[PDB]
Formats: sequence, C-alpha cells, structure tokens
Amino acid sequence: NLPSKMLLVYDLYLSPKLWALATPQKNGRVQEKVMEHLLKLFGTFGVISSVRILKPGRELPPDIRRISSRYSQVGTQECAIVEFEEVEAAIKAHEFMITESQGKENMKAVLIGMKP
Repeated sequence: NLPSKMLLVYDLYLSPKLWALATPQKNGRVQEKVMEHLLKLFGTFGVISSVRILKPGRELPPDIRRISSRYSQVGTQECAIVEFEEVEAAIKAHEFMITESQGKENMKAVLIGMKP
C-alpha cells in the first residue's frame, strides 16, 4: 500500500503563448486554456485522476502556501494539484516537465506527499 502519491504544478501560464499571445476563449480564461492543453500533454505520459488548480491571491492550501511560496524562482507563483494513478507515471513527466522547463520559468512539477 502507498502512503502518499500527489503532485503539485507551476509556471504554466507564463508561456509566451498564454501570457504574451493572450488567447481569449468563450469557455474559460487561462483556466480553460491551461486545463485543456494539459489534459493531452498529461494523458500522453500519464492520465490525471483530478487536477485542482489554485492561482495566487485566491486559495493557497497549507501544502502549497508553505512549499509553493518557498521555492520562489519561477517568476510567478501558480499552483496546481494533480492526482495520477501512481508516482511512476508522474516521475516520468516530472523530469520531462522540469527538464524541458529547465533554466526557464515555465511549466514545472514537484512530487508532493509527506506524512501529516
């Protein structure tokens, strides 16, 4: 049995396409653009069971408010909570996420799951 297996996200809206290009949608603002685009990009390496995104100045849970505000560096504090089938999937995307988003303040991910 697994004790914990959750992942939190960052710097997805700072993409030149989302903030620099600004694409207004009838469905949902940055929330829809990022949520949808991430679906396929995430489903390819690992389907998501649920994605709870909390942007700044709104709702910052103890898990992110403490950790998210701690690794200040992505030039923007955007948090997202993903729940996949297992960390195995995520670990494959984590690297792919941080490796491609390395050096630049872009889409990132970190394994979140400690003892309460």
